[PDB]
Amino acid sequence: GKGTPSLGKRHNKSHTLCNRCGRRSFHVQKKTCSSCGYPAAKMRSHNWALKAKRRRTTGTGRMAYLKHVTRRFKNGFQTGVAKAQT
Amino acid sequence: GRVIRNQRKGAGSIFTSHTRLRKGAAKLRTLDYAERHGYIRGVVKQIIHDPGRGAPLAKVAFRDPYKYKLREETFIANEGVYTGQFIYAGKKASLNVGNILPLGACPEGTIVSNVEEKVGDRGALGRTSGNYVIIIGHNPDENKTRVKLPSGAKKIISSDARGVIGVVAGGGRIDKPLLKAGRAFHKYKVKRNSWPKTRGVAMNPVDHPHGGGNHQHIGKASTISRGAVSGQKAGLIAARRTGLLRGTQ
Amino acid sequence: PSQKSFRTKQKLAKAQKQNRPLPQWIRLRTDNKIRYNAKRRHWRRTKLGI
Amino acid sequence: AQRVTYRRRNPYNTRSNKIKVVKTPGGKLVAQHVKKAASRVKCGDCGSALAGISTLRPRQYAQVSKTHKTVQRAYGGSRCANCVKERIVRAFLIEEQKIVKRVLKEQQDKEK
RNA sequence: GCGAGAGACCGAUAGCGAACAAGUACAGUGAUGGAAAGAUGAAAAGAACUUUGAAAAGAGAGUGAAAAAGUACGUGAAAUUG
RNA sequence: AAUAGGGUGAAGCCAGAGGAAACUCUGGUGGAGGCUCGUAGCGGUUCUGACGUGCAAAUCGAUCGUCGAAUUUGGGUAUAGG
RNA sequence: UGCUGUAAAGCUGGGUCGAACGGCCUCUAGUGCAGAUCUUGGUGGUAGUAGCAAAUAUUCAAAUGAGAACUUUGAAGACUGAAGUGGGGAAAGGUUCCAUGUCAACAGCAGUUGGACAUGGGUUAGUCGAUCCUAAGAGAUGGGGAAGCUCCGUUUCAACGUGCUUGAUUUUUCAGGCCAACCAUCGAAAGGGAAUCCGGUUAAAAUUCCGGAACUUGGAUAUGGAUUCUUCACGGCAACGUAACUGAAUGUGGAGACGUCGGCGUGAGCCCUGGGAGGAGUUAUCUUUUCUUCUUAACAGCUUAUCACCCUGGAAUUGGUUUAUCCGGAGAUGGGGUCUUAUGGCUGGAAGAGCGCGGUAAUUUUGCCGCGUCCGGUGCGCUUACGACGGUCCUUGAAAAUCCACAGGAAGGAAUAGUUUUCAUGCCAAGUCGUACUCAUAACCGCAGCAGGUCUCCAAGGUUAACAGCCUCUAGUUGAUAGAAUAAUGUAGAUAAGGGAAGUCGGCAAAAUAGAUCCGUAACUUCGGGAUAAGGAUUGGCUCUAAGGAUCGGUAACGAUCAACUUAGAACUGGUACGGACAAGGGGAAUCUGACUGUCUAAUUAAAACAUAGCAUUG
RNA sequence: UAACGAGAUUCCCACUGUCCCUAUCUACUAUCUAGCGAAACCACAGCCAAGGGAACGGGCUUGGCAGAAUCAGCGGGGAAAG
RNA sequence: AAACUUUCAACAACGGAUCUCUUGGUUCUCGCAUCGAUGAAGAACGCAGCGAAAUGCGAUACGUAAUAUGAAUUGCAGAUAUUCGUGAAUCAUCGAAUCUUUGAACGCACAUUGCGCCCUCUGGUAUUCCGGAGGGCAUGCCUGUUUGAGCGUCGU
Ligand SMILES: CN[C@@H]1[C@@H](O)[C@@H](O[C@@H]2[C@@H](O)[C@H](O[C@H]3O[C@H]([C@@H](C)O)[C@@H](O)[C@H](O)[C@H]3N)[C@@H](N)C[C@H]2N)OC[C@]1(C)O
Ligand SMILES: CN[C@@H]1[C@@H](O)[C@@H](O[C@@H]2[C@@H](O)[C@H](O[C@H]3O[C@H]([C@@H](C)O)[C@@H](O)[C@H](O)[C@H]3N)[C@@H](N)C[C@H]2N)OC[C@]1(C)O
Ligand SMILES: CN[C@@H]1[C@@H](O)[C@@H](O[C@@H]2[C@@H](O)[C@H](O[C@H]3O[C@H]([C@@H](C)O)[C@@H](O)[C@H](O)[C@H]3N)[C@@H](N)C[C@H]2N)OC[C@]1(C)O
Ligand SMILES: [Zn+2]
Ligand SMILES: [Zn+2]
Repeated sequence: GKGTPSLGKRHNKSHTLCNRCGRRSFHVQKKTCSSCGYPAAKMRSHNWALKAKRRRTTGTGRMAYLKHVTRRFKNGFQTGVAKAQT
Repeated sequence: GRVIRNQRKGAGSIFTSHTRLRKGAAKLRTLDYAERHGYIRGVVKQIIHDPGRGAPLAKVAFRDPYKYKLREETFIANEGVYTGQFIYAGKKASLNVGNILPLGACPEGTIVSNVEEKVGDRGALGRTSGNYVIIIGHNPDENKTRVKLPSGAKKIISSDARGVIGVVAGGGRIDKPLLKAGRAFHKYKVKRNSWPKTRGVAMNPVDHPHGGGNHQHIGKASTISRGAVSGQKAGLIAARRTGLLRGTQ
Repeated sequence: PSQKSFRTKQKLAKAQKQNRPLPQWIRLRTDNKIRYNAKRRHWRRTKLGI
Repeated sequence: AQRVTYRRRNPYNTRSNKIKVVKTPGGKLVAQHVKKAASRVKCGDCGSALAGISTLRPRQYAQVSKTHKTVQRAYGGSRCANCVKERIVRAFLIEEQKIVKRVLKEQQDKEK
């Protein structure tokens, strides 16, 4: 009865959604995400899993602020406004 | 091999004691001024069953010397103590059943229970049902009392250590056979997970030093040195002798 | 279940929204490649995993 | 015969999910959910139920007037009449005996 | 990481896993695992209209240099089949 | 949270009889037990039955064990790879 | 289509096709395939073959439609048979819900149908949950380890309140007085817990909407009542009663708050039943007849009780008393009272609602009117709640939030005057999230619409010990490719002359027994058992008879009225049948072995294995 | 060693298709049809006897022989498949 | 002899090889130094006249301002939108802003859209009770301020 009959008794979730990475890897009883290590301060990662670093790294999201650092650096980190040409 | 059951007990995971239904720790009052210099009077409110314990306990109420407040105490009830009885504790307490006295104030042959090993530790000796401590003699110059413990050992204790006059109630439990595996099941259901017990010779060699073989047998001496390490101490640890005891001791 | 949390119900609403066929006017645009929605989900075939 | 269903989401026969089968003016047989029974107020010395005290669920005692919660006597809603009587006699007899011990002891010291 | 220029390199089973809504679809409780899939035509001009059929479609017609290019679309081998 | 209907008939209690006495006997009452027959339940003996590219990566039929406790079971919780 | 070369190969004719490519001299390499149970993709024979056979079963007609074994309607025949194939939920899913349209793919035949496809619609709360509490447990913090990721500690070697109450002051300042044992926080949609019912309403929501009627908590505050010259009420011998009827710190008590079994009592719902008032059915004959309607919520008032308690009184000729033998000079029996309101009764809610008949307007939204909706009986019935008892354990069967009460006597209170919202009435407010649907032989998990798995509530008539089996009502289905035949061999199920284990490793399999009443019952035994030992007899139908009660009324040993099914006996009777289906032990004499009940190799071993009580040894 | 046992074993009574020795009956298959429609396996294939031969051949040598297309069954062989 | 089987050729299938390309990959070289409590990287959920994704963005949501530039956008629709012009389209440029719920993530808590406290304003006859708007309350450490503690200790 360890195969099909036992597989019918799966209705209690071990993991739920993680607030940090949103992945359904937050272990309910341990209160820890098996993916990002939440609620530890540092993000979970390992050098033996390079492909896991690809899935969630800088550039896989929006980069809503780093997107513009290179353009701001080019202009010398200007402060002020553009001056109309007369 | 594998970690044996002996070794697994110490991690305290499934082997912790079952304490939900217990009625509080059984202790004497803390040594305070009243018990050091005089006596204090309390009243027995209840005599109750403590699951996992063969001896009943007595809930005893005392006034607080220093503020307007009642104090409840959890004592081990001696046989003959009753609800509504006054209990006197201190250096000047009279020699009556249930009173708590220092051992120096009790003459030779006094029967006493829940006896302190060190002054003020609130009771260590003679605490189970039907057991007691006998006062053998006094050494007034050294302030030491010699007592006889339930096992037969003789011990010198400070004369300021306290004890409770009488015999712990509930004596005679072991005279009636259990008759059933189920009675043992109910017994340990409120103590800890130590029952049933599989025999080491019924296991495989991974499980236990006694396991394996084409017959069930130990194969080496079951008397194990005191200096053996964990995983080796199964059997009769540091036995001075073995076999049926004949004659006297 | 009927008894559900806000976070779960919020996830369910989004899944319903994305479970729609392609609007037809998309296929008429210049250099359009999409001919159907390749990310359809049916409740009994593939589960949401929430 | 008409059969009934629970009116709440709890499907189990727990201590707080008890029902009563009642017939409505619509002619229908419905289950109604029954609150847990109340216990008597009990004496603080002997543990017996106190007469004259309403039997209510403890949050409901804040809704009634004082007369349903007490008795016009010392220790009214706390101790029963027999333990109050026993407390009075004991107080009197012991305090009289303290004077007797006091006077007796001075006799012990005056003559010795 | 950011910005550039190159090659006796690979040429869609190759080259990064991914030339495409690719770390996507999908699987696993989870850590993780992880594809397939490029090309009508210069231009949709993507076949009006008639007719048979319930319809899908077919037959005429039409567009086009080509329909032996009809969105099952460049060429269109072999196994296998009429 | 759950567990038809029977059988047997432990202590305790009432009444009667016998006897010189010590004592003995009888009829009721009562309703004990990891007691018993037997449903639901839980289990899984045998046919070495069916099936054996299955309804099914362990199932189906009959026959069986047990069925008030060391009973059955939901949920919560703890123990983690020598 | 031919030509050249021994060959690897090279060239050429014809067809197809649409954008680049070749000879020669050299350079260079990811440079030549038949194999590697090679890799990826594609395709065959097998083969229109195996097969699409569990779960009793379908049929006629009409409608629709191009098309109907499979859709809809009508008419039948069936089944689940209340332990459901019925009505709901928890987990899980997530729109599958509903209406409209639609059939390419999917529903292993079909399809006009669908949990499919497309477009829209749909989930309404102070009272139901969550939210709060604590449980096993998890876990921050001064800290102590560890190179460190972090580990340990939570009754934590700590100067640990983002305190509380007043007399007021507004000066947004003060001033005092009480204390700080405990308490970061998380942990239950089944534990604990403030408060809602009925009727109606949608295509799809309802204890959430509409109509009506209530309740709880928090706050504000007016009026009346109550209280005060004896300042903080009276009455009762008492148990205690009431519309109210000051009470700080502090202390204490109660509720929350708890196992299990046994019989007994009461109530409710259901079941059964008489009369009457309607309606339906049957009618060759009959049935004062067969079926059906006659109902009453939360909440408010008065009242209502086992137990318990109080007053009186003073007991052996001991009495009272339970199905169960316990109680009485520590005060019984007797007499009289008090209290809890579980539960029932009457009234309000409330007949205005619902239900049953009858009529009428009308292509109608939605109806409108009339009448009735009444009075009883019964119980070892069934289920469920409660009560008073009794048994049981080397087992004695959560915690906290929260609410109340008491003790205490601080403070403040009178006279032409202070209270208190624990007396009545009046006013204001109650946030956030969930709420559709499935809950399974198709909405969950098993790759799937899989004969597996997956927690729980309600429960009608007959037969019966029975919630078993068998038949039926309400409700729900009629789903599982179909047609024609009926060889062999199968699978499932039957029967068989004479013999009766000769079969076979072995009685495997099957047969035989079986309910109930009466009779009868050995060895052995731990005296409890063995035991249903073994083994005999009986059993239907019909017509009778006897026994076993309740309430009234004064040798009442009686008369009257009423009532439940148990038991026993008799006559008559039949193709000798009769626990007539259903349901339901085969038994005996021994040996080996483990004492027993119990447990394990999920998916080849259930055992003599493990455990066990008992015994012994060791620290 | 009483009691208990889906434990192993012998005998006996009852019982019977286990057997002498088989027969007959029913439903569902198989069968034939409409629709639907897989897989295992496959060097090439497929009639025998002897010989020799990797010492037991479908093929080779020598003989016997040898006629399309096929259906239901079957378990000798394919030292059949897994 | 047919059917059937087998061989070849033609056409039609099945299937996606070959050939030809290529906004991709791969490798080498050259130049540059710029993430975050002033809240990053990442996550969730939303935002368009008609959008599921990808791309962009944040309730000012396929974007606002500014500077430049100079007539589009386009699949369809459409102006109270524009053309010798403060003017169509423009991540062209970019220095000003907006930036939901989160996240090192900071009042506490988090399987909850759960629970406080402080200040200002404001609604309900309100210092308390109920509602709304804006602004705040994490930890370790440093410098300084203020208020304190200890017979640790000086002096009066
Ligand atoms: C219509 N079906 C779609 C279609 O987009 C399909 O495209 C193929 C296309 O890739 C082929 O075209 C091909 O052309 C060459 C050559 C071998 O033909 C290939 O190497 C190349 O991969 C591919 N572009 C074209 N010949 C047929 C379409 N159905 O590819 C995906 C699909 C789902 O099957
Ligand atoms: C007696 N010597 C053994 C030695 O044999 C060895 O044991 C390995 C054990 O470590 C392996 O196990 C190892 O790998 C497995 C897995 C990933 O394969 C892990 O689950 C495991 O944590 C890891 N230790 C196990 N697979 C085989 C044993 N013989 O490891 C050392 C040892 C325990 O001392
Ligand atoms: C020599 N220095 C010692 C220093 O070691 C320490 O003593 C502790 C003492 O405080 C502890 O004791 C303390 O802590 C325990 C806690 C551990 O449970 C508490 O229960 C106890 O009440 C408390 N006194 C004691 N158990 C061990 C000593 N070494 O504090 C006292 C000291 C003198 O400074
Ligand atoms: Zn995470
Ligand atoms: Zn009392």
